[PDB]
Amino acid sequence: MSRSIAQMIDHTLLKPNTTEDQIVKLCEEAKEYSFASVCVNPTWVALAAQLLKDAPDVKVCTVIGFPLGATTPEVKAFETTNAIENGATEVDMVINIGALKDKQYELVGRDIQAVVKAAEGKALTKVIIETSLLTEEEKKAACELAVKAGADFVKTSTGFSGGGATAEDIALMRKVVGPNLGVKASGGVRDLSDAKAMIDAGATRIGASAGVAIVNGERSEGSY
Amino acid sequence: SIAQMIDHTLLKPNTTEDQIVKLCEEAKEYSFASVCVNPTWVALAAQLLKDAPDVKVCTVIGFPLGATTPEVKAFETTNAIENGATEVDMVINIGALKDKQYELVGRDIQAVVKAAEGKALTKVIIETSLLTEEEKKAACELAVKAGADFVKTSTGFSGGGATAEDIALMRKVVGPNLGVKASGGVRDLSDAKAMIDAGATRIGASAGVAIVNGER
Repeated sequence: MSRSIAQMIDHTLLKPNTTEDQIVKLCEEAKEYSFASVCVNPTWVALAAQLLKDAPDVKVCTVIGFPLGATTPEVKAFETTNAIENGATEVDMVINIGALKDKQYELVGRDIQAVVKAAEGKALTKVIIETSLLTEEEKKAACELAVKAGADFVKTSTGFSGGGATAEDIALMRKVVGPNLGVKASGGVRDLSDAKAMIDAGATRIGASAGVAIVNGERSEGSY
Repeated sequence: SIAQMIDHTLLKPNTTEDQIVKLCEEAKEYSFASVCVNPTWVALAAQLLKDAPDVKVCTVIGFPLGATTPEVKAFETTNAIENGATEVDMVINIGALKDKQYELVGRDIQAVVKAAEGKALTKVIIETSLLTEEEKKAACELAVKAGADFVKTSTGFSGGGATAEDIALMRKVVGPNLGVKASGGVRDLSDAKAMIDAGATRIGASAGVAIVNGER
């Protein structure tokens, strides 16, 4: 068909005070609209994997070393396999931003490789570079270390910093990784218009919380 | 006198190595109780403070959302202690507490406490800004039941920070058995003293220097 934008959306709910009923609603909405995945904190991975056990096209995405990215690589790897043991098949980790700003590139790559190795053959890895804290050169350097580390994806924002995704950065990241890794726009994507703008700039996945209203804008653009 | 109760804290995502150095040298100069740093900086802070045993290396566990498994909270606690930490500040599973899932909240705290057993003090951040008045009391009660050494107001990343009413409520629950740490929103000396009068034993702040120079 004319591919629904729903298949590119990671239904996301990461608030610190999220309760079980809200995760239940989030997984049911994803089963309904056939979102690309749900994105929940690691404590809800087991519940989401059970709720979506008969929905293979809807992955269970969790976040690693989130949202500050300022823990050790060994912790990020342990959380990754722990999440995978609990039923997660996609992981969005946060780079060590301070190590990147200090140009300690070997540790930034070592940090990403720890998650990649822990996920090898079991989960898709997304690397959150947190564009709002990086200069232009650090945005490209982080994407390059993601490519060398073997990640599957680069991701703009955690949604817990000073900004979200912009079309200029999505173009910027798509230029670095090319066709080899996916590019995900996240943080601030509120409407169908924003999501389409990121897709046009090169995004292959959208992290959002208003995914129900975004897809409802897809069925409502052709309404009579 | 006030400096021995302040955890000189810097937990920003883009904190660089030179700012951890500045943080430790201020901690030695003013003899703060500890430096609170993200786990990536524990090994460096411990080496910069080896010749200053009176100041401890404090880090944050399952920070700041507290929405990860107890298994990794324990791994991160054991990992931090291996890197030279002697105090850990963990965040409760807020969603589990709101869901009245008190056995998971308790077990999540005991995971950190058992990892730190005999090696590090455990502070339990309850995040007062997202809790009802009863959930604050319940969280402090589970902290005492799990063997925590402290109860802490906020992560500094949610709704609000420490209030004198919240400190007095938490001090009333833990009594003298556990410390009570005021963190978030304390900028001057006046706020610091206002929390201590309410029953605070430790203060978590960014501007520990600005607080100490108010008395000096």
